[PDB]
Parts: sequence; structure tokens; C-alpha cells
Amino acid sequence: QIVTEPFATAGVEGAYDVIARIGGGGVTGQAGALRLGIARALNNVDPEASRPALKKAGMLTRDARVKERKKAGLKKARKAPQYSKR
Amino acid sequence: PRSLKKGPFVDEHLAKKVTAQNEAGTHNVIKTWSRRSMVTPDMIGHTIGVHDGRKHVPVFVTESMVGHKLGEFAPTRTFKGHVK
Amino acid sequence: KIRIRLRAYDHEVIDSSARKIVDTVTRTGAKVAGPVPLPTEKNVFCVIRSPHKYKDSREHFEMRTHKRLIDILEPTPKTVDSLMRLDLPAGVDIEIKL
Amino acid sequence: AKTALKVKAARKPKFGVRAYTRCQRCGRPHSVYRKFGLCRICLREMAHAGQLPGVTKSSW
Amino acid sequence: GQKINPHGFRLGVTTDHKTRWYAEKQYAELVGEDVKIREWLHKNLERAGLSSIEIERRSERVTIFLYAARPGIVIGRNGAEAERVRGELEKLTGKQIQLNILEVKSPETDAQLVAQGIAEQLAARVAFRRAMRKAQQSAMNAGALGIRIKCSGRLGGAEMSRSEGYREGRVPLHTLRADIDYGFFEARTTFGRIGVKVWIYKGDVT
Amino acid sequence: PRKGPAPKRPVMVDPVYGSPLVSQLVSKILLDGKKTVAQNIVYTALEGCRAKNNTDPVQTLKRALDNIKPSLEVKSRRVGGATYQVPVEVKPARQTTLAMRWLVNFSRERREKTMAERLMNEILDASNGLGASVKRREDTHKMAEANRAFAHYRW
RNA sequence: GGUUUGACAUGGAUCGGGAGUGCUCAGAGAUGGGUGUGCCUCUUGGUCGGUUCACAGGUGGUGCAUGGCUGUCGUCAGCUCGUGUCGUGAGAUGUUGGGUUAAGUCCCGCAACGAGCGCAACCCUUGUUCACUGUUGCCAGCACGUUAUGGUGGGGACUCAGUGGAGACCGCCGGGGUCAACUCGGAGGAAGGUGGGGAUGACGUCAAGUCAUCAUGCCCCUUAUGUCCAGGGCUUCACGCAUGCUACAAUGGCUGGUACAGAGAGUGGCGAGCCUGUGAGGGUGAGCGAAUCUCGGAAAGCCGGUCUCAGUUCGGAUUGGGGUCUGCAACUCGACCUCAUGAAGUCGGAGUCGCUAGUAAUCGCAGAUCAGCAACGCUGCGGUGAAUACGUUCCCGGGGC
Ligand SMILES: CON(C)Cc1ccc(O)c2c1C[C@H]1C[C@H]3[C@H](N(C)C)C(O)=C(C(N)=O)C(=O)[C@@]3(O)C(O)=C1C2=O
Ligand SMILES: [Mg+2]
Ligand SMILES: [Mg+2]
Ligand SMILES: [Mg+2]
Ligand SMILES: [Mg+2]
Ligand SMILES: [Mg+2]
Ligand SMILES: [Mg+2]
Ligand SMILES: [Mg+2]
Ligand SMILES: [Mg+2]
Ligand SMILES: [Mg+2]
Ligand SMILES: [Mg+2]
Ligand SMILES: [Zn+2]
Repeated sequence: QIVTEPFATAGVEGAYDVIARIGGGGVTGQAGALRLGIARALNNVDPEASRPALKKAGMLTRDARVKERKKAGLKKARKAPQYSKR
Repeated sequence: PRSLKKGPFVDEHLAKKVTAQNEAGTHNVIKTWSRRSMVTPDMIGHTIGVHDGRKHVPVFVTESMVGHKLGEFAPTRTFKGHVK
Repeated sequence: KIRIRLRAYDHEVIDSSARKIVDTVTRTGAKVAGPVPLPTEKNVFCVIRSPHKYKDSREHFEMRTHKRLIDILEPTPKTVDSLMRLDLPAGVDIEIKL
Repeated sequence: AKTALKVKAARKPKFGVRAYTRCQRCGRPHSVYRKFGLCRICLREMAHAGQLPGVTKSSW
Repeated sequence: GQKINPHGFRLGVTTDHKTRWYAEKQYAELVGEDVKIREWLHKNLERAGLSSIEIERRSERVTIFLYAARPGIVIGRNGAEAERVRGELEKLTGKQIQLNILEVKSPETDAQLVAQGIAEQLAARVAFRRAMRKAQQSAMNAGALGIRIKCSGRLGGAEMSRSEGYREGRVPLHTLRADIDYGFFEARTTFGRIGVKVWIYKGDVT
Repeated sequence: PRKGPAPKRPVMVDPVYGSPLVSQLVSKILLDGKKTVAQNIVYTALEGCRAKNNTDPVQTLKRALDNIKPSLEVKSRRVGGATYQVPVEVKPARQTTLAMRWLVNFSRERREKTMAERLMNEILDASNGLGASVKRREDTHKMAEANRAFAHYRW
């Protein structure tokens, strides 16, 4: 759904072919990247009739949410070792 | 354990001492620090003083010793129990 | 034809050396592929900051090796002599594959 | 470290397996890096003072 | 206790490495010879006053820049001391050493020589307050934008240890674009040794 | 927190049934970070629901949620030297959250073998008006009614 | 068990020419005895020898004699100074007050006017984009390729690599805000009010830690507290605490198939391929000093089959057998393979811990040290990916007055 819905929110529908080359990440990350790519393609094809709705749906935006780095003294990015007073 | 294709490890001076004992009479105690060595049939019936860290404890090697190291029979730690 | 590998720790001196090489070979004709940047080697060392009993506070260091590649398409033995005789900064090394 | 220990480590061991590293500036036997010798403290202080080329603080 | 070395903090950003060579199979041994060279030079050239030792290598050839306040000691008479120190350098390393000695334009502004002088005065048993004030005043007469000196130890031969410091002007340690020269020395007294640290804010750099 | 009400992440809708309720249900099951496992469980339960009754599984899930939704619940209060159980009205979002949490927990506590149709059985029982979830809703409402005398402590 | 100017430095003398070593012998080894080989200049050096002479050596003491480095309160919002002024004086004012901010961040007023260290910014990384370059990277259009592999000529489009730029500033619009700082909403935009994370830790506190990394004052040892060696110990076990790992199963176990990573390492190294073995492995052995070659398989997941709630086809402790590899050597005291064995454990008392988003939870991967490894540790890396925050009443820590 996350990759098909750019067409659904655009005027065009499932009568418009697409070819994708996908690299890196996992399945969900690849889905999100493909969704953003299709959204940007529709954007730069028709930046007037599909731009408003396509951007309003929050789809011409790349979320910078990336795995936060591990930190010294902590088990994970933010998880901390079990504090033990005395 | 040690690889089979490398053969048993006898410390190459224990071997020569036990061979000399065999040649000149199997009656003497052979003092050694070679806990590292492998018991072999050629030394069966000998008595070997194996070092245990502070004293050469004597072991009389029998038929069943062969598949063991010399140091297995010379305990290094003394416990005796907690309290008394 | 004719590979030139440049490796150093400072990308400023890497770029300056690559520019000097390319401008030299060109001054001796020899058209040459542009300096292509290879991925930088990135070694990381984590060190306990304190000399004793303080492991939760540490310091991280990196040794970044920057690498550039040059191709000398034109054989040009005059450029061969030039590239073997010119002088480069001490921080950057040169590797010539004939 | 002790001078005798430092010289013993420097000299060729009896058996190859018996060799060890030692901090080449410091004599410290723990936490010695193969890339550049030295040790934990020696690395930290020399990297701060700037005698190790390419080595800088990392804050990625 | 919790402050970073200014030179290490600004390394790569504003200040540069003292050694410039590349080697990936010998790195450790070149580091070792560099350590030997620096230790030998520091141990045998205290009198000259060493700001920095800068080492370069091209191919089995080492080049040593010695930044000294008074290179008169290093050069001796008609370069005799320079030749003898170079010869000791080949004896120590085994490589071709090209040694050149450079002045410091403002020794009263270079922090390392300032720590040198303050520690020398402390060893000669000069009042630490007077020594720090003299160094501070000389630095600002030269034209540094900020001085900070801190002497820690058994100051004045006492029993308890103190951490007496002087500063005026501005020394923004937290600013990376700030050009801050840092020096440190140890005054060897009959009562242990005193650690003297000097920060000098030369100015702002890009 | 002290600063103020933190923003809420928008709730997405289920691609299959087109209802945010099922997405909330899967995100509540969602053990160990296995979204696919959780929604396989949820879809299996909903399909079992539509198998055992002709009505729509999303509608039966909705009916179960209304039957488990609490209206008011008591919270601890530190007035004086003894603790009070002050009844407080529950907002629609909070009560939907409570209904979903109770549904999932009691489905996990049910005796049947597999989680998928443990949850299916619990959903059907709740929609009918029976089960541990509905019992807990009734018990919390009963205890709120018992401690109803402290409705004047609300702030 | 050996040794005594010593295991190692530096300097004077003094007798020297070998030092240093190969093979052997004795020895647990240290070491000692053989045997072979035996300086380059030069008539006075490099190198060693003793005898000494100086002297070395100490992980021996004191962290409450110290330097250095570090923890810590605490990323807390503060701590001070010059001059003026007030007060006999310590001292105060600035630095109080109103508003605001993540912030002593700013704004307003003000016997204060200023400045400094902290805050912020400059730095690194991540999110958008442009120019430049195009291999070892990439393949849209063009020509073949053994069928096949961007394998090929070639291409600057896309991706990426890495250099240099652009971009965010409450800058614009509207409201609030006496105004003013700020604040709310909106547009544009990849990103909006500090966008996320790191580096960075003020004046000082705790005579906090470290004399054992190093350095050092004083004291102490000097045929021993130096130093060499073999064996042992640091791995003990009636117990107690602490940090973790694997679990107690069905959101699971087993089994076959099948997808999608990132960041890293490598020449005594990473090792493909083939052969051999149940396997650890062994034998051969290309390739790669590496965007090329190798580590390499990602695992969770999906799909098919199966187990059917059983102390189990859960769990994998323990114990018996047979092995592999590293190493001079796996008894004490290594990892791993295989066969058998199949312990406690049914979700854990009082109490207690972490976390506000790509976080918690979980899933695998890589590196440092390292012959090997007790690593489930540590430092990183990506995959999947939540619930909730009404609120400050209460608990703990802190800030202004
Ligand atoms: C004993 O000698 N006389 C009587 C005084 C003394 C003298 C010289 C010292 O050098 C020290 C002490 C007191 C101890 C006390 C230590 C203790 N600690 C070991 C748990 C402690 O309770 C704390 C603490 N919690 O803060 C400390 O302060 C501490 O560590 C410390 O610094 C000490 C010293 O080293
Ligand atoms: Mg602790
Ligand atoms: Mg070792
Ligand atoms: Mg202390
Ligand atoms: Mg102590
Ligand atoms: Mg800052
Ligand atoms: Mg103490
Ligand atoms: Mg000492
Ligand atoms: Mg231990
Ligand atoms: Mg490499
Ligand atoms: Mg937070
Ligand atoms: Zn060291």
C-alpha cells in the first residue's frame, strides 16, 4: 500500500507502468524509498495538478529518521546499563 | 585433547629417564616437573615424582594410568573444607 | 594506461598533489583522466580516557586515508621522466603502475 | 614497566608463542595497538599532541 | 581534571600535525623512531628551549625542524653542535637526517617557551606570583589577546599542593576557530615538580 | 512532562480493512517488533470472526471495543495520611487504548492453544457481552461507583 | 633451583682479539661443558671481555608530599572581575525586579556602567540539492558477448564514491506580545522555530582514583624487596552481592525453499574453487596490500511441511565416549566438532532498573586485543520496530529569588 498509494493520491491510477531499481536497507525502508521516488517522479512530471495534493499528503518529504548511533557507556543508542545503587 | 596425528607428547627427558630405568632396572623414583607429559606403556610400573607446585608427589604408574597426563595425579590446590 | 595512486591523510594536500600531477603531465601534452576519488579508509580507535578504573568515559580517534586515482592515457616517455623526477609533499605518497 | 621485563620482551623469546607486545614508548603490557605500537595512554596523549599523522578525534 | 588538550581539540580544524609522513607497513616502527628522536632532543637540548619538533619523511630520509627560541646552543660554534647532534641522530635512527633549526618570532608569545621560562624560574626558586605576573605582562606587551597561566604543586616548597592561576584578556577554550596555543612544562624542584600550563589566545583564524 | 503535551504520532489505517482500529490492534499486539507476525495474527482472528458470524469483522471488533470501553476509572490520591481512589472520567482516546490493552492482555491470558484465535474467541465473547475483558470493565466501573464519593477532588 | 657492576643503561681506566653464534653434551630450565667459525681500520678506531671503579635495578612505601591524566556534582546555568557607588567593616550593587528562553538566552526597567570564563555559534556526522571528476563504482540510449557475468567498446543520464558550493535565518505572511524579546498559526521547502546525533564539561567540590601507564619529593631493599628459570597460582568454594547470557515455549521448536543490509578487516593475513570427512577440519589452492579479491552466510521475515500444550520434538545445564585445531605444551586451565546423557526452569518474594522515536523491544553483522580463547564482555553497524506522556500532587536530583 505504501508504494501503490502515490498513484491513488495522484490523478493517475494503476494504468501507468513503473520500473524500479532498489538497493540497500530492509524491506520496509526499500518500500519507503520507492514510495518517495514515485512521489518525486509524479511531482516532476506534473508539478501543478499533482503537486498540491501529493505534498499535502506528506509524500514529497524524506524523513531523516535513521538509526541513532551507539554511545560509550550505554548498551544501545539510548538504553543504559542497569543502575545499581549499593 | 592433543591431535592424534601429532602423537602423544612425552617431554623428551622423562622419556629418556624412563628408558634408562628400563635398561638398568625398573627400580627407582624418577623426579620430574613434567606435569605436561603423557603417560605411556613404556613407563608402566614405574614411580614418578610429579611436581605439584611445591613438592614432588610420587605416583606409582599402573596399567590404567596410560590415557592420562602426569599432572592429573598431582593435585595443586589443597582445600580440606571451609571452616573445620 | 599508466596508473597513479595517491594516498595521504589530508584531502587538501591530496587535491593539491593531484592538481600538480595533472597540470605537469598536461604541460607535457599527455591527456589524462581526471582525478577520481576512491573511498576513504576509516580506521577507528576507542580508548579509555582515564589511566585507571574509569571505563564509561572514552575517547574515539580516526585515521582517515584519502586516495585518488589518475590515468595517464598518453604514454609520453617525457611525461614518464617528469613523473618520476618531480617532488611531492612528504605527507602524500605516490604509486606508479606502468 | 620494569626495565628487566622491557628488555626480556624486546629479546627473541625461547618459543615463538611466548612473545608479547609491550608499549614501545611506555612499556605497558596491556592495551597495545598493533597499528602503531604504543598503548592506551600513550596513544591518547600522543594523538592529542599531534605526533601521530592521520590520527584525529572522531565525533561522527 | 576534566579539560581537553586545546591542541588535540583543534587538531585538523585549525592546528596541524607535527609529523607528516605516510606509511602502512612500518607505521609502528616509524612512530618508535620518532619517539626516540623527540625524547633524545628534549633530553639533550633543554638549554636551547624547544617550541616544537616537526618530523617529515620522504623515502628512508628524515627531516627534523627544530623550533627553538635560542638556536645558539643548537648550532654551537660554526655549526659544530649542529653537526654533532645530526651525527647522534644518524647513530640513533640509522637514516639520513636533514636537520634545520628555526627561530620563534615571539618567544614571549609562544606558550611552550613561556612555560619553559616559568618552570625555569620556579626551579631557580623565584616567587611564583612574581613569575606568573611577569610572564603575563610580557605576553600582553607582545600583543596576545589573552593569557592564562596555572601552576600546580607544592608551590613555594610547602606541604599542601596548590593550583594558583593568573589570567586576563580573553581565552575562549570552547571556541574551535579560536587560535589558542597551549604549552606545558614541569619545574623540577627539591620538592617534587610543579606543573605549569599556559594558554595564549593568539587571535581568531578561519 | 513539565514542558507540555507531547505531540501524538498519527495513526495509520489498515490497508485491508481500511480502519485505524485494526492498525491500533496490530500495533498493540506487536510483540518483539514483529509487525508481520502481529498482523498475521490479527488478520487470522478477523477472518475467523467473519467465519463464525456473517457480520463484518471490523464491525464486530468495534462492537467488542465499545463493550470493553470504560467510562470512568479511579486513580490513587495522596490527600492526607491515607490514599484515596478518586474516580476520573476517561477521554475517548484513553478509553479506546484501555479497551485495546485489556482485549490483547486477556486474549493472551485465554486458555486456548494459539494466539490468533484466542484473540478471535475473546473478540467474539466481548462483542456478545461476555469474557474477562468485559468482566474487568464492569469491575472497574463498579469500583468507581463504590468510590464515587470523591468526584469533588477532580482538578 | 640459579645469579651478584648484576637481566638492562652511561662513563673512566686495565688486559685483549673476536664478539656473536652453528652442532653436541649435562640439566626441569636457568646455566654450565664441548666442537666448528672466527673483527674492520691501523700501530692508534668500531666491538667485547673481565677486574674493579663509579654505578645500575625495585609493579618496594606514602595518591593525605606531588605533576600528569580521569571520575564526579553536571550539559547542571552558573561562576567571577575592572571601575563606580553604598556601608566603619566583612560585604553589597552589577548578577535584584517584570517578560521570555533549552540557556546569566534575550527584552524592559534599574547606581550601575563594562568585561571574562560558561550558554550559543565556529568543527564532525546525518537529512535536500548543484557543479567537478568516472575506477576498482554506476548502466539510461548504442554495438556484441558461449547460453550466460557492465564481460565488452562506450556513456555523464541515474546511483554511489569525495572535493568545493547552495540551503534555515522566526527570513516571509497573519495574530498575540505597551511595544520588545519572544510566542502562536500559515506558506514555501528535503528540513521550521535548536531538524537528529557526536565532539566540546565554566569557577570549583569530594585530601574522590591512579606512586601499578608514565614522571617524581622523601623513606626503605642492595649475595636481595635486584635479576634469571621450571613448576604452581592469579581459574580454589559451606557461601553473599553485582552485571550479563540462555531460558521457561505455540507471536514457539524442528525442517525444506526463498528475499532485503550497513559498517568494517586482510600478506606469518583474508582465502574462493575443487577433492575428502557426519562435522570441527584436512589436502590442494587461485585471487587480493585490496570500491577490484576474500571474510560473505546477513539473521529476524516470507512460503511449504511438521510438532499439538506434554516439564514437551520446550530448555541445554551436567556427565560418559570418540575427535579437530592452535601452540614447545591444552592435567591443573583453551575453543570447537560429534555420539550419548537431558538437570533446574511453569514467568520469578520484599524490592528494583532502562527507555519519550527510528527510541524501547528484538534480529543478526563487524572490529580492537589476539597463536588460540573461556567474548554471553566492550566499542560500532544496519534490519524489524512499538506503547505512552492528562499532568506536577507525591518520590529523587538540581536552578532563580
Ligand atoms: C584512613 O586514613 N585516615 C583515617 C584518613 C585518610 C588519610 C589518608 C588518605 O589517603 C585517606 C584517608 C581516608 C580515606 C577514606 C576513604 C574511604 N574509601 C576508601 C571508601 C571513603 O569512605 C571515602 C569516600 N566514600 O569518599 C574517601 O574519601 C576515601 O576514599 C579516602 O580518600 C581516603 C584516603 O585515601
Ligand atoms: Mg557503578
Ligand atoms: Mg600472547
Ligand atoms: Mg587525591
Ligand atoms: Mg587507594
Ligand atoms: Mg557548546
Ligand atoms: Mg583517598
Ligand atoms: Mg617507586
Ligand atoms: Mg581473576
Ligand atoms: Mg589495508
Ligand atoms: Mg528525553
Ligand atoms: Zn604506554
